[PDB]
Amino acid sequence: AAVSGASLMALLTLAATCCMLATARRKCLTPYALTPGAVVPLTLGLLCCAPR
Amino acid sequence: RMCMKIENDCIFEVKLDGKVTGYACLVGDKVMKPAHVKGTIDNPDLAKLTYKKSSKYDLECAQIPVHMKSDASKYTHEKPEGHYNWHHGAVQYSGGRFTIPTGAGKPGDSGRPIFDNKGRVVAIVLGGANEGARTALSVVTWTKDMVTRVTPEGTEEW
Amino acid sequence: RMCMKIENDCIFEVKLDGKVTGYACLVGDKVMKPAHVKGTIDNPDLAKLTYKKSSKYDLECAQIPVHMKSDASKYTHEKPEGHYNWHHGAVQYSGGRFTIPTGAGKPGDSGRPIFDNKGRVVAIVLGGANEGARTALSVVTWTKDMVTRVTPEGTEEW
Repeated sequence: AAVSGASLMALLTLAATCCMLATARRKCLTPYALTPGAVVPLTLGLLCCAPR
Repeated sequence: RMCMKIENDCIFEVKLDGKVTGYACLVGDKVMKPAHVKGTIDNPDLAKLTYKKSSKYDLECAQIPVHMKSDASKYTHEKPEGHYNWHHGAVQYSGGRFTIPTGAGKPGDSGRPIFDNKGRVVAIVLGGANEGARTALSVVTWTKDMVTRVTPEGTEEW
Repeated sequence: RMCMKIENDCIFEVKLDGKVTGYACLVGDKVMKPAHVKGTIDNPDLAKLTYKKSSKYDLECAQIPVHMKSDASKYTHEKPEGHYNWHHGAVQYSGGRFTIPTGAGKPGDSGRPIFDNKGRVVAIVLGGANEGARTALSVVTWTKDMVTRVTPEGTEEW
C-alpha cells in the first residue's frame, strides 16, 4: 500500500511538472504561431524546442 | 472601394447548420479565424487544417496550403493615424481605437479584415461596443512581432 | 532590354544528356552554380576549376580566371521592396519573397541571376514552389558578409 501510494504521488508530481512546462511552452510560443508574419527568436526556439 | 477585390479572395465563409457564422481571412502565410466563430470553413482545403487556437486572442491560425498562398492578402504592422477601409463602411483609427458608424456592425460578420489605404490587411475585426453613434471595435491588431488583441469595454461580439 | 548585356556577360550554360540542365553565372569574382544542377560547364575556363560546396545553401563557387573578371557581373546586397528583372519576366519581391507568374520558370532553368533596377545581380534562383498562380522562388542571396538561402515550402526543385 505505502509503495503504491508514494509511487502514484511520484507519477502525479512528474505529470504536474510535465503539464506545467508544456503549458509554459504553449503560453510562450503560441503568439508567434498566431502572428501572421512572425518567427520565433532563434535562441528562444532552441530553448523551447521550437518545431521549425 | 477597391479593397473588395482583395476581400473576395482573402475571405472564406464559416458555416454552421447550413448558415454563415463569420469569416476567415488568408493573411500572409496564415489563415486567421476568430475562435468564437463556431462551425467549419466552406472550403475543405481549410477545414482539413489543424488550428493552433488561443483563448487569450480569441483566434485560430493555421499554415495555409501551398497553392492558397497565391491569393492570400498582404499584411502590414503599419498603423498610422488616419483612414481605413472595411466591408460595411470606412473605419477611422484614433490612437489605437478603430471605430465605425454604429449599426454598420452586424451579428456574425467577425473575421473580416480591415485594409489600409495601400490595400494591406492592418488587422481582423472581432466586434464592437455601443460607443454611441461611433462604435469602437474589439479588432485583434498585430505589431511587428506579436498579435496584441484590443477590446474596449462594453464590447459585444458582433 | 537593359539587362540583356549583363545576362549575356554573366550566364554560362550547364548541359548534359543532350539538353541544358541549368546555368552558371559570373558574379563578382565568383562563378556561381547550384549544387543540384548536374552536368558540365560550357566553358573550359570554368569547367577546369575546383569548387567549394554546400548542401545547405545548395551552392558551388570558385575563383574565376583573371581575364573572366573583366566580364563578370556587378552585384549588390540591397533588396528594396518592389519588383526585379529576370530572364522570363519581372520577379516581384512581395514581403521579402521573390515570386513570379506560374509557368514563367521552367523545369531545370535554375542558376539564373535576378537583377535590380540598375542591372546588378541581387539573387540566384533555384527551384520554386508550385504556389498557384504566383510560384515562389527558392533563392540564394547575400548580405554584406554572408550568403543566405530562402526556400518556400512546397518547392519543386526546378
